[PDB]
Amino acid sequence: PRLSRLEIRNLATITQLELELGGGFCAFTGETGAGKSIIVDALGLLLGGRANHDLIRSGEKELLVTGFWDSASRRLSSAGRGAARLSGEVVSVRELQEWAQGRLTIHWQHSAVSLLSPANQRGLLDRRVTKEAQAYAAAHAAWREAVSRLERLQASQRERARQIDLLAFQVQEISEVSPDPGEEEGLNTELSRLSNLHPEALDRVEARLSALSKLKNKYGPTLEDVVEFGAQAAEELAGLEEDERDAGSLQADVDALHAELLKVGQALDAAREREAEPLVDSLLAVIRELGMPHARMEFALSALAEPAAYGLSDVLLRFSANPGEELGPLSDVASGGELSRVMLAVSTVLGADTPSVVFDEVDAGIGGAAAIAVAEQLSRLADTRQVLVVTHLAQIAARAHHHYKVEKQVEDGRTVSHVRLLTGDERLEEIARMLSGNTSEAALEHARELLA
Repeated sequence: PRLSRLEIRNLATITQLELELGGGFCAFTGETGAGKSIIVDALGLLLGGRANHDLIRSGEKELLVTGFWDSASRRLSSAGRGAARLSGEVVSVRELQEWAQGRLTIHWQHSAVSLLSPANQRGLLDRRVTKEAQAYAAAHAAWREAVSRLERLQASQRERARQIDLLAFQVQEISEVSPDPGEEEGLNTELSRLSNLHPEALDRVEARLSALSKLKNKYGPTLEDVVEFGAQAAEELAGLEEDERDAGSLQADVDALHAELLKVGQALDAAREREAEPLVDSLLAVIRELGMPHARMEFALSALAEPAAYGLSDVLLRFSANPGEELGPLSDVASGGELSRVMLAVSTVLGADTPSVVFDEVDAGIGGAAAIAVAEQLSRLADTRQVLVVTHLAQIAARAHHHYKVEKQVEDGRTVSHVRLLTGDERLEEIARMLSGNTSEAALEHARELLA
């Protein structure tokens, strides 16, 4: 679960590069821009994201970046197609992203899809109150069950409604008349009597007979078949009614579960509000030291409508570098260098999620004791997992167990970059050079005292 080898072809100032790199703390010095191109832009390409053609070699047709830990690759073509690869063949970019975000971490705006988005932001806090979080997850799942069951009631609703109105209509039509078999046969006789004789009951008799005739034509034919059909209608209607009522009860129950999920969400919110104070104070104590003092930081929860996926409360993080910033979004507002450092602190104090992480543009706006604190932190983390960084500062470049130098060799008839490992005395020489100028007994001495 770590990086091992890196092959880059026709990228910017690079005319094919094969680097067998170990782990631990790897520092890149010399040509800092070239290093940024190697570690941020290229590794950036493997993690996915936008793919600007400017990254492509000056006078070349297409570039390629292969990494070996499983061997992922990314090829960009000025033609317009290019291709992404995982371990074997042509795979999807979305899948490249999903896979590599599990292996690589580049810190910067691209850090958003690492430690910075809503799910991992919430996770930092949610792994301090697992009980409440699982309680929410459970309530939400059961509620989703309820909603699933609850929807077939619409399918039933649309048709069963009209059908039921029909049934009831028929049943009432029959009920009002209240037909009875073996009635017309005598009715006809009585009619024979009344008409043959030849006034009050006559029209009542005729009316009843005609009624039996209509109701006979309706759901008949048989006088019995009518009442039969009425019974069938009664039954069906009863059943459908059972369905509906049942659905209703289930619905009320669902609302109850809703109330429950609400309560749980509230409890979780309280848990957060409780675990907020001790959390932030543990970071500032280490962040205000790595330069940037008087920094303010807090967590703010939003009252979002509904239950949602994680919770009815959104987890937001507010931060301010200066006493006049007024706080605000961690990234996407008041960002730059401080973010990478914050990422570092958070990392060491909490832990590393990916095999190899990289911090970009961190060693800026700072210097001195602070710089040494950041470097030392890079060490602390170096033990756990592999860390990459392009530095120009001396203590930082020295503290890195491994040290890669980025120089520039000219290959006819072009000028190219060229990186190499530092054997020992060479390393000391170059790092001393970094501190102060060139080679000097004082520089060598101080360097040896620092690297110790």
